[PDB]
Amino acid sequence: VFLGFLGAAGSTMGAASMTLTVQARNLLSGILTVWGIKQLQARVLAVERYLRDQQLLGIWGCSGKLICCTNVPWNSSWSNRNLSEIWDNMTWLQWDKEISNYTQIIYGLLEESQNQQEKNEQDLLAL
Amino acid sequence: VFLGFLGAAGSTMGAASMTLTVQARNLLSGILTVWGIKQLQARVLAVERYLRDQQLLGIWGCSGKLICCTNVPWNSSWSNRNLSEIWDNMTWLQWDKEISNYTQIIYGLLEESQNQQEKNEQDLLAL
Amino acid sequence: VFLGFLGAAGSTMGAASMTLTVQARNLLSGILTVWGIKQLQARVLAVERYLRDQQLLGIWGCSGKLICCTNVPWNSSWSNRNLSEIWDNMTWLQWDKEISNYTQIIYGLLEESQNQQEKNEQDLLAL
Amino acid sequence: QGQLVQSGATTTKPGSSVKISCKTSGYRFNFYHINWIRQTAGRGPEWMGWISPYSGDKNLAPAFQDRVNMTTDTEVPVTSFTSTGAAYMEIRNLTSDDTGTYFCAKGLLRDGSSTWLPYLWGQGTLLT
Amino acid sequence: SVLTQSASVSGSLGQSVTISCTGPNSVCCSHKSISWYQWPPGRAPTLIIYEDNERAPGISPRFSGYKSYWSAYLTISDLRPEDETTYYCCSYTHNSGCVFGTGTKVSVLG
Ligand SMILES: *[C@@H]1O[C@H](CO)[C@@H](O[C@@H]2O[C@H](CO)[C@@H](O[C@@H]3O[C@H](CO[C@H]4O[C@H](CO)[C@@H](O)[C@H](O[C@H]5O[C@H](CO)[C@@H](O)[C@H](O)[C@@H]5O)[C@@H]4O)[C@@H](O)[C@H](O[C@H]4O[C@H](CO)[C@@H](O)[C@H](O)[C@@H]4O)[C@@H]3O)[C@H](O)[C@H]2NC(C)=O)[C@H](O)[C@H]1NC(C)=O
Ligand SMILES: *[C@@H]1O[C@H](CO)[C@@H](O)[C@H](O)[C@H]1NC(C)=O
Ligand SMILES: *[C@@H]1O[C@H](CO)[C@@H](O)[C@H](O)[C@H]1NC(C)=O
Ligand SMILES: *[C@@H]1O[C@H](CO)[C@@H](O)[C@H](O)[C@H]1NC(C)=O
Ligand SMILES: *[C@@H]1O[C@H](CO)[C@@H](O)[C@H](O)[C@H]1NC(C)=O
Ligand SMILES: *[C@@H]1O[C@H](CO)[C@@H](O)[C@H](O)[C@H]1NC(C)=O
Ligand SMILES: *[C@@H]1O[C@H](CO)[C@@H](O)[C@H](O)[C@H]1NC(C)=O
Repeated sequence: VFLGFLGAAGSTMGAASMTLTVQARNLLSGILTVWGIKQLQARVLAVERYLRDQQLLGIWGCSGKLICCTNVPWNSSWSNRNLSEIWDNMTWLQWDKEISNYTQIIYGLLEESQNQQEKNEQDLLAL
Repeated sequence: VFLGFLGAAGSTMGAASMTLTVQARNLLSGILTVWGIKQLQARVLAVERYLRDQQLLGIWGCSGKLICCTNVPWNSSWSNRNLSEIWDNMTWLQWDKEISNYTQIIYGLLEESQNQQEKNEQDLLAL
Repeated sequence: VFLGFLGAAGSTMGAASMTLTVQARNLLSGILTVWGIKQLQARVLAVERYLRDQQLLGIWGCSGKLICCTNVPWNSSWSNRNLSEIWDNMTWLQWDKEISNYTQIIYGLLEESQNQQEKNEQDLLAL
Repeated sequence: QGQLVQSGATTTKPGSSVKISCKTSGYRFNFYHINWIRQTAGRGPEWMGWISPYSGDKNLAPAFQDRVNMTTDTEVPVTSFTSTGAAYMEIRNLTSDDTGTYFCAKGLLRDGSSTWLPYLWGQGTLLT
Repeated sequence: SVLTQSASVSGSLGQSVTISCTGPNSVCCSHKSISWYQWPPGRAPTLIIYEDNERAPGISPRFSGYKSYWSAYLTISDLRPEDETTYYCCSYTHNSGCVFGTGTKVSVLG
């Protein structure tokens, strides 16, 4: 099936996670007059917001990945939910709300876990 | 030899394929007055067209690659030409014309072949 | 310790090299009125300078890397300094001055060393 | 994570039919099946059937297929992820063998192998 | 019915019990899932363990499950005083229903 842009918004986190490229395509293209400056401001805004998400993927060792596995172990303080009660029960919309507070913390952990990982790889290849 | 920007435009697809970084460098740098707004419109246009090619490479698992090998098998309906009659006979200009129609189809195949590849890698590392 | 943006500017090249993500974060976000056009010109300038550094990392096989190891052997004409007298003696500021002349040469060597590396990998997978 | 209140103890006599309600809250009604289960005197517990408020689909045991009227309304949305629903249940050829406590149960998950499993229950209704 | 449990078993505080749940090849076990329910007398039940060994949310790690080719087992490690009730098992697949069991009363008198 082909649900469309945000088609799986109401589907479960597991279902939507197979339709990632759907939302990844339309993030950069889409699904001195008044309109002239109004459009230019939007064309620059789209690029800035895109490169910010790409910037975070880059410093997490996830550049080029849609599904990216990391080294940060899941702190149960963030959410003490079982695996089967998340990917087959919740929607990404609900999940983003429940992890609203802890999102900024995870973003830092994913960063130093990458600068230490490549610092280690620089030593693994020092022989 | 150093042919220059588009130097191998008339050379064979194999010859030009060794001079990829030549064309890759000058894709982003180059080889309220009237000119002021005329130049700003061009500086934004160059970035948008660049990130679109990078966006496609990213969702094909080719981000960072110049020569990228995939999993989509070559449908002979697209072109029933032999390997030696392409890379040592044709020029990329001719090739882009002969594959004009089927180009949009290949671009979709290269996308899901990557979202299924990483979905599989997420399972290979689930143990 | 957390020194901050450019905190290790006066520290040794080895110390600063562990604080790369610090400077990598604030390279894209930060640490028709007069101000309106003055700000738009800056928002475009920040993206162009960012993608230029990313463009060089891409054609060096370093896209996504903070510490990237290459194949170009260090020519002692560039700097005939010992390893321990660089990473534990000099600051990146001093180093950029001493390698000012030879920087453009290294940037070319890192490019063809990548187009030949992937051309070789295209043959390693031709069987 | 919500309540599934039911009707009162309506005691009739054999031959008649009884309609038991099940009004939901605190959760998206259309996202989970509504199971119907009874524990009568003479046997233990017996699973009657569930119905899918979203798809409208119904699956019930052969021991109650020709007796049970299983219908659902349509949820009245409260918030983005909350609604209020209602599930109905009737029985045709009623006897004294069918005397017991009846419950409704919300399904367990939205996917997987335990989608319809009676997880969140009501309070019970005493029949004849 | 056809899913015969363990009749009745007794126990003691601090100890662990084990309820059986077996039946013919038509309702057990390798080709079906096994769920366990704590059922007070004619009141509100409680899902304890679904899909053979997976525990429901909020269930204490005391309860554990296990299914063999012939029988499914429900253990209750470290008996606490609030455990006296009847325990029922159910055999099900993804697109089926619950084939409940005959029941097993558990006593903790100690
Ligand atoms: C929107 O939200 C609703 C509600 O949350 C979602 O509906 C739920 O979808 C999931 C997955 O799509 C369903 O879970 C599956 O359930 C089937 C059981 O169905 C089988 O049995 C039914 C009764 O006998 C029968 O009706 C089914 O037949 C088909 O035809 C009906 C016609 O009415 C059709 O409506 C059905 O959808 C069926 O297609 C069918 O025979 C179960 O088999 C599934 O398990 C299999 O697959 C999982 C993997 O997904 C696997 O792990 C299992 O081991 C097994 O292999 C699966 O559990 C759920 O029942 C739906 N209803 C609810 C939860 O109330 C809907 O999907 C959402 N859509 C979007 C776009 O977000
Ligand atoms: C979880 O987070 C808290 C602070 O948010 C921290 O103190 C604790 O060590 C973390 N636990 C794990 C296991 O990471
Ligand atoms: C985040 O913090 C706010 C503080 O007002 C709190 O109300 C909220 O519950 C927190 N989020 C979670 C998921 O607990
Ligand atoms: C080639 O493409 C056609 C449609 O364009 C498709 O039907 C056919 O299956 C394809 N063949 C192969 C081998 O991929
Ligand atoms: C593409 O389609 C057009 C339709 O007008 C056709 O003329 C053309 O030959 C097609 N391209 C190829 C390579 O066959
Ligand atoms: C060092 O550079 C010079 C020119 O700058 C070159 O001629 C020489 O071959 C180089 N030596 C090595 C070892 O690369
Ligand atoms: C670079 O070239 C200039 C030429 O004026 C020279 O003075 C300078 O010393 C050179 N740099 C180094 C590091 O030698």
